[PDB]
Amino acid sequence: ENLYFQSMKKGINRVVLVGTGAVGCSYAYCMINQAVAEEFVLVDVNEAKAEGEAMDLSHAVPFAPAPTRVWKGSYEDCKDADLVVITAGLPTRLDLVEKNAKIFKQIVRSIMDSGFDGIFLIATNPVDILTYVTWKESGLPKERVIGSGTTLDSARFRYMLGEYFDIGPHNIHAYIIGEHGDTELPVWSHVSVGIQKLQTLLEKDNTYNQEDLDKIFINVRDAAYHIIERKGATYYGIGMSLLRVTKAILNDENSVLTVSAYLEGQYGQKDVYIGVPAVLNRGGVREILEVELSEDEELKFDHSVQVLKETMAPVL
Amino acid sequence: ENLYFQSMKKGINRVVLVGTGAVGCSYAYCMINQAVAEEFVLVDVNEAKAEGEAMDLSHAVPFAPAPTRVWKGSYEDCKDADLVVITAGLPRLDLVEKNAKIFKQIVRSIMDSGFDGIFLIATNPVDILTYVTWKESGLPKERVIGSGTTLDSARFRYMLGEYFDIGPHNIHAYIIGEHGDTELPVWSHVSVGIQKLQTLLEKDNTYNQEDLDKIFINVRDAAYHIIERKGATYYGIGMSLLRVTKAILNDENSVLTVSAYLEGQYGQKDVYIGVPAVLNRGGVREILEVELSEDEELKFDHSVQVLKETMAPVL
Amino acid sequence: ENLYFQSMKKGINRVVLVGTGAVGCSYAYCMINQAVAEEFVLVDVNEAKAEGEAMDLSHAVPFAPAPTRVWKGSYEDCKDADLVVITAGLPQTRLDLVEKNAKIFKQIVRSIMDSGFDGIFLIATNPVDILTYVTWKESGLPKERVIGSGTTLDSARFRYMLGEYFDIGPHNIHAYIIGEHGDTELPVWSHVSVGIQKLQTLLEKDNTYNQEDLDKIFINVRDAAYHIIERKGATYYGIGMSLLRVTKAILNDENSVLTVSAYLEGQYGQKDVYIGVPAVLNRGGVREILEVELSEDEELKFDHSVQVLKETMAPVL
Amino acid sequence: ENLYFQSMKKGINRVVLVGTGAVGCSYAYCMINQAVAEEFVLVDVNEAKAEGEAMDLSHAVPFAPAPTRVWKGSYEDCKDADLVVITAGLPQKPGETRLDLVEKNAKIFKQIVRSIMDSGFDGIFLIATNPVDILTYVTWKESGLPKERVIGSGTTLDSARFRYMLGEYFDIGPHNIHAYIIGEHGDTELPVWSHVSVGIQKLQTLLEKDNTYNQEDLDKIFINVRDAAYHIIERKGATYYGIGMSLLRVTKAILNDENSVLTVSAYLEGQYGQKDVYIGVPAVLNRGGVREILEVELSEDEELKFDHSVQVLKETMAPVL
Ligand SMILES: [Ca+2]
Ligand SMILES: [Ca+2]
Ligand SMILES: [Ca+2]
Ligand SMILES: [Ca+2]
Ligand SMILES: [Ca+2]
Ligand SMILES: [Ca+2]
Repeated sequence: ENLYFQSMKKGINRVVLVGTGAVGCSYAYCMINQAVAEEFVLVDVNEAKAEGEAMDLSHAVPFAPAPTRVWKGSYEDCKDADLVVITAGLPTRLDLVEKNAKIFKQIVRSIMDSGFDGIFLIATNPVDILTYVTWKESGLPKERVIGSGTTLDSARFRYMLGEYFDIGPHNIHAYIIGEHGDTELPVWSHVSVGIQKLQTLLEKDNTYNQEDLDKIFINVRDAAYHIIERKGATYYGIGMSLLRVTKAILNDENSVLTVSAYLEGQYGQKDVYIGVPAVLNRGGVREILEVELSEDEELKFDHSVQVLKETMAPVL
Repeated sequence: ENLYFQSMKKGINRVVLVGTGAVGCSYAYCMINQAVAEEFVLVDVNEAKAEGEAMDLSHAVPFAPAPTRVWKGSYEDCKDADLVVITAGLPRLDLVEKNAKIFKQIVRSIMDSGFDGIFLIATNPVDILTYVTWKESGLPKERVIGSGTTLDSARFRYMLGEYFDIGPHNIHAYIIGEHGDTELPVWSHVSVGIQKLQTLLEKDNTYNQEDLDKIFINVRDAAYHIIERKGATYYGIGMSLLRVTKAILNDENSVLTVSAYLEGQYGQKDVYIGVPAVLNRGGVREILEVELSEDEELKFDHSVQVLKETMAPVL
Repeated sequence: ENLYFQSMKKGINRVVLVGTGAVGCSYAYCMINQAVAEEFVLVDVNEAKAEGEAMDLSHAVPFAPAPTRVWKGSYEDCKDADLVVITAGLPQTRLDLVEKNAKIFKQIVRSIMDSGFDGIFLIATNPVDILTYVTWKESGLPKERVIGSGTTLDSARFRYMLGEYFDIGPHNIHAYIIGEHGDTELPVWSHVSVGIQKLQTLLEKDNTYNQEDLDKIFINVRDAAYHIIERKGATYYGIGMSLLRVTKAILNDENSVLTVSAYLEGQYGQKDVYIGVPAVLNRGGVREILEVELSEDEELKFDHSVQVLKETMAPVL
Repeated sequence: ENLYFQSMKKGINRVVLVGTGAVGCSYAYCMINQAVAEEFVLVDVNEAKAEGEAMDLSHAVPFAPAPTRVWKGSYEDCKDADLVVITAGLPQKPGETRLDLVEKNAKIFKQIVRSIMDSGFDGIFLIATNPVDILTYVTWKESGLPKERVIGSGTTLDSARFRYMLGEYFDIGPHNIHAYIIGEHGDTELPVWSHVSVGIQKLQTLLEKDNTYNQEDLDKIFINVRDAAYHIIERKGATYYGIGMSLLRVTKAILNDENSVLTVSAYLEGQYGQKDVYIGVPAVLNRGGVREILEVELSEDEELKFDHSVQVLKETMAPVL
């Protein structure tokens, strides 16, 4: 009775969001449309902002498929949280990192000091390093701190290829790996067009070419640029990527997503959170999927890894 | 072969959006999250704003439940459109006169595209502009629809649900009249699940009309409280528009407080105003009339008269 | 390590179905179509039948929109279960029906309780209200955490048939059947709404509706199973969706309103029996019963429903 | 007025299911849970059954997340139908030859199809009845319709089972296993081992980089797909839940214009070096039915077995045309 209330509270899915701007709120609105989590709690530096955001999302619930309980809370709300999503943060690359780090050192401490023992999903930029921070601050197993990594980049890549191959993006199997940013790399060697092998379609002669494909990846790399170019900021893209990861985690999917994950030998690399294809479930990152990269992608991946470690080097 | 392509194109659902701000884009993201329509086309005065918005939205598609084809287009894309949603305009009587003029360019162009689907108008002052849209289009009145008081009903349901500790999906509650300060709650027809509100307010329960009075004021003035805090409102209506669109596209025969044209119901006529109405693939099937309490009947009649006075110098 | 792996198993939803016939496997199918549980365990005396259903049902999973893990298991798997749904039972005097299944049910519940189960029971086996009471006694569990499907489907049939009559979709018909699930149950005519509109005002204002039609509507709801079973050998699609819907109210902590078998504590002037009534369901089970003021005709009939129920249950307890 | 009302009837999706047994009604049940069509019509020779299945399925509608209009109807109702799903058929009674199985259902199909075309139907046929590839060909002949708009369920369920069992084996959710069964639905069908992915990973590379995994287990996994129906069938009588979801998924690709990839029975025109038969192959489906066949470079072992599959299919079809 005393126990059953406490168990009911724990048996449902609570997501706490920390950082309630457009990326935070785009993701929340995704959660409400799809009714993923029973409780969804908003925490911001700006009280009013988070209060107003929770009001506006709350009014969407009665026209949704099913209820979510959406409210403005605080670090306190994280105790029985299954998942903590952090977009929160502030704007040389080192100044960005070293600032976000101390900011993240406070955020994480308070969440740990709440009795939180769930999963972290880190969406703040630079995502790969801040996931590493969150891990190195939380004291949690490395499989339990996750970054959005190159998921959105992979989605952008699938959309674009689907267009180029005139096929639904849901049937395009395509991945980008490495650090999220200008050093990420398309895994051409493992692109599938439905059942079809990219390299075979390239073999055949038949209007496809690596030149059209290179253009596609640059269009991925610089997507944010174009949107920023054209509406001021970007959020709809990541909102849905953060949702897909959350489903993977909360609904224990064993699904493959290119999250920020900690390498322990795979791809010949280690000691980094980096974008790689990984199986996700209720426990977090179950395993990183290794593939034989082409010698070219190998140089590209290894280069991404070493630049990342160089970015961390003076900050940690 | 020639025909089958043409008919396949027609067999699916195309939604054109005209007006691509937060309100428009929140609705678009709801359609994408929920994969309602196969084609969703964005048009705005800003080529680049519509282009960026379709880019950002399109990259959500590969992680959505099912595909939608999302692109930036033009009034041209309105020809095979099943539903045109309009949130557009430019920022009581002053605003009304220009919004109306601009709506005459918008509507004509869409008509001149060969469009013969349904209109959903979401631009404030919603009730007047739905009337405008109708008067310009030449379409039957049941095929031009406004968002009306759907969002105020949902807010009302959300708050009552809190008050009664019950999911809002089980609160049956409506606000009718003109969307704005003149709207009114239909207390006489509020159900708390199975429970008649009045029978709860007669019992020995901890409820009282004064708590409820404060709830409607909190409903009426909700968007003030939200703007005050985050700078605007768009999530609320985004889903309200989603709801109307499903009712229409999926032929639901479902009841929603849209803006519909009165031809006698509630003792009133010759306005589009918020009322409970059955929607389906054909638009507004019928307005549902209820015996309002004497006070509810007095407030509805007032809302109507104010509306007509607002429209008088414009029409 | 182990402590995270065990918390993982708690941090997902698991349903275990006892009885894998027509009814439970239909429920299973909705549960797979709708991706409601991460885990779905089929239990049955006919151990081969459970293996085959789990095989056949699992095969639908890759083409479902989201995955569920589905396997034939045992009562042991109830340890971390959030909900047990029981459908096992012996077909149709009423008194013999009751003894045969109370015996069965007592063994079922005891076995479940042994594994360490500390979740919610949902009962569907006819006689539903009686068997819900039986389960409550044997489990020792709080009354709230023990629920029957009650008249939820009668209620659904009622809304559908009313939907047809008034020409609006059934999701907008607000209407309830209450009482002992069977031929003593009743429609609460006094609290039927057609969208925003009240049934009583509709019958009285300027139009052509008559209670005569409406009374027939209830008889079709009451005889529906009979009407179905004569045409196609049993009724099961409707009941599956009923169970889907009760299951979602509990696991998704909805606080929604369903006419499930719920434990009376003086609501409607009656007490100390399980019977179909409007209840509010959440993750804790039944959060509260919703009492309404029944017309004197409805109160007479609910009274009768409760007295027959008590008289049916008494000689066997 | 009635030109809007008539256009409304076109602006919604209507499916008419022919045959209301275990298979068709499981499909119906999926269709109701997922709110995929506005209208759903049950048709059956045994008019009693269709009436009660319609009643039963209808009663689930109010508790579905969204509504569907469900009724027992007739061929006449195919006029504005978008899709006719045909599940009517006759069992292969043990002791009888396939040629009698094929023959019973060729004649029945011919008249069914003729009856349908009569009412004015101008939509797409989805066929599930055994023999699926052969009966899809029968429907194409009789309807006179374009090859694209006449589709069988093919190996789609086999592909689903393959993914499921491969999922269990690699410990990844099936939705992330990209794997395909092709050929004639039955005991000549084959897995395209050359084109199996486990998430990102290529099955060949997975085997080649150090491991326990051996093709030996995988070969066992494929045998269990081919055999699964009989494996399910003894433990519970008939198999239907899987095929119901398969029909749901193909319906969704067609009515929702997905351009998604599904191993349906599709009319070969030189792909895989074979032609002029309906057979299970990876195809792109949208609102126009089959948009195209996706040809892959099969292994030599795969190319041999697909040759055998088509050769046996062509030979079984012959004496009954
Ligand atoms: Ca939890
Ligand atoms: Ca869930
Ligand atoms: Ca259309
Ligand atoms: Ca659990
Ligand atoms: Ca149609
Ligand atoms: Ca649809």
